Amino acid sequence: SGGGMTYHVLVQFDVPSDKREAFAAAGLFDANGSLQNEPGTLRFEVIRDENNRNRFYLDEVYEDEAAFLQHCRNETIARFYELIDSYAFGPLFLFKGYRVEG
Amino acid sequence: GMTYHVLVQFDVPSDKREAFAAAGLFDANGSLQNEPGTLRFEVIRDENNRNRFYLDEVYEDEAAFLQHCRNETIARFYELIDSYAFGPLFLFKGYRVEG
Amino acid sequence: GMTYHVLVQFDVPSDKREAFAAAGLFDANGSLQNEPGTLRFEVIRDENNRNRFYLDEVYEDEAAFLQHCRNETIARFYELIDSYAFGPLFLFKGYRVEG
Amino acid sequence: MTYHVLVQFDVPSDKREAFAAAGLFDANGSLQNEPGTLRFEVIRDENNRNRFYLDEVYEDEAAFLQHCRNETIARFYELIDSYAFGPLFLFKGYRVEG
Amino acid sequence: GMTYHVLVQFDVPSDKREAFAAAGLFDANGSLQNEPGTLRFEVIRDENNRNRFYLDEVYEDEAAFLQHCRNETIARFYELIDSYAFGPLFLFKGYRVEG
Amino acid sequence: GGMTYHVLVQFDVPSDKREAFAAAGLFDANGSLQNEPGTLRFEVIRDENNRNRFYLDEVYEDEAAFLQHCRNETIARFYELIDSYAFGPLFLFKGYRVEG
Repeated sequence: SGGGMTYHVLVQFDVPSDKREAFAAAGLFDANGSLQNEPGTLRFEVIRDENNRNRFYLDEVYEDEAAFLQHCRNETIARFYELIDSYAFGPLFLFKGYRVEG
Repeated sequence: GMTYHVLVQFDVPSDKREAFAAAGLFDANGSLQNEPGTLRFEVIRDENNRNRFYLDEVYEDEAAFLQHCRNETIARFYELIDSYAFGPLFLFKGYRVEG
Repeated sequence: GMTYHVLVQFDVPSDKREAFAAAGLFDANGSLQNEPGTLRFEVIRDENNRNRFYLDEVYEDEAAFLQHCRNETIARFYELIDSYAFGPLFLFKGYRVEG
Repeated sequence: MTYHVLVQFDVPSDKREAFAAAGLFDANGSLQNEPGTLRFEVIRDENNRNRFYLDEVYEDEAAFLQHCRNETIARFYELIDSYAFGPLFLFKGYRVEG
Repeated sequence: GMTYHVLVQFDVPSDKREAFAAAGLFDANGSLQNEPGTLRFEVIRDENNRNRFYLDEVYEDEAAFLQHCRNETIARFYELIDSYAFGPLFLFKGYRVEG
Repeated sequence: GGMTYHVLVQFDVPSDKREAFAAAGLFDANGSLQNEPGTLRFEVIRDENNRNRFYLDEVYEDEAAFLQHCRNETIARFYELIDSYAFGPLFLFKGYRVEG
């Protein structure tokens, strides 16, 4: 109710087989640090592919595009990329878009 | 919890943008009203591609998605869009990581 | 046996599903009958997307695929579908691993 | 009208031979022991040396699900679990009869 | 690194192949003549898919790309193609590796 | 010949091989441009955000010039350099430039 046209960002990552737990922790660090400290970050979910064990998705929702750009500039995402720099493939942006309200 | 996430992609002709958005919202609202296992259903338009839409669906488990698949709302949704829409293309199906 | 496998993807309008199926079957049967290097040719429809079709082609070697590409059967195939079909999108080309 | 499943895998450069053997194990074990499994081919990309494809044919969709809960595919995933990227399903579908 | 490269993909109906080429050419020429930060803009047709086009664009930096996105040429390009073209789909954005 | 042949290629590399691939891609670019008359342009591009992903933007006189490139020694050495780590090539497209 009353959410407006929120900004949806879907990200895809692949990681080596021995980094599945490491990336899950890094993704949750990103989700929790972002949701705790960035008001414009409304939702941040880490999703594991049902069959592809090395593939992960981030389903992120922001108040608007400006809030996503602010997130991209903040400390949490910088630390996230420090954590995964040694192994992770990505980010591949599956899409960015606006919610159709109704 | 460890919910089941399904992301779908649809492409429509340029004169069917309003028609598909209404159909997708019908799908979202009808599913949330009639299906206890359907927890979240959002229609998303690509930020630049005006002919591409996404469905972001969340279910209790996979069984609830399969129930959605055999229910009345999705069948009516496809009767509405079959003549013009291109899809579904499943971008992924997956489970949420708890934490 | 290190045969050459080519996988191709096509998208068609909703009212052209039967016409593309017929054109794809012509391509398969014409190529298998008239091209000694063409060993297998199947038309596959997507289980969920009623507008998406795949061609699964097997050749003696890569040279036999390039010959197919220069032959008359595929030319007639593209003549049939040119006004409506979207493609080809090659999903892969590769060699069978023997064993 | 047979049921066709196309799967895609990526593997590290030093695991190409390991995956090919695992895919062939999957193919031969499935064809020998699963009456619903009709065809199973392992394909290497012509240029992408780390990318492989599985081209599988079943008598129907139920036979594919039966394959999916049998022993051979479980041993296949045991062989590749420590390195393989995938499965990515390129498509599942039915052959057009004719 | 150096220059900022943007690769875009469009799909059009079979009867709009000439229209889109003219539109992409209008976009390319209008942007190169008029935008100093727009260094290269190429329209490319797929070698086999007659309905798929690619735009290969190079800018001085990302700001020059965002400026291009705000100019009148791209706005007119999208007015020309809005009724039929499918896109844009961004294949990638990146920086040239120097050397 | 009024239509050049454009080939777009995509690679992924392990995180510790980014500099190695950049050097390998530049060897390929400079070796091809210096020794292949049919090779008109060859650029190595890194993804703006995907740090393990690279692209090759290649332009040839015609399709025959691309196939000749594929048979020459520069690309063979390129694949020797990257054999032990690189994922790819994935061809994003091959196509012809529109004139006007």
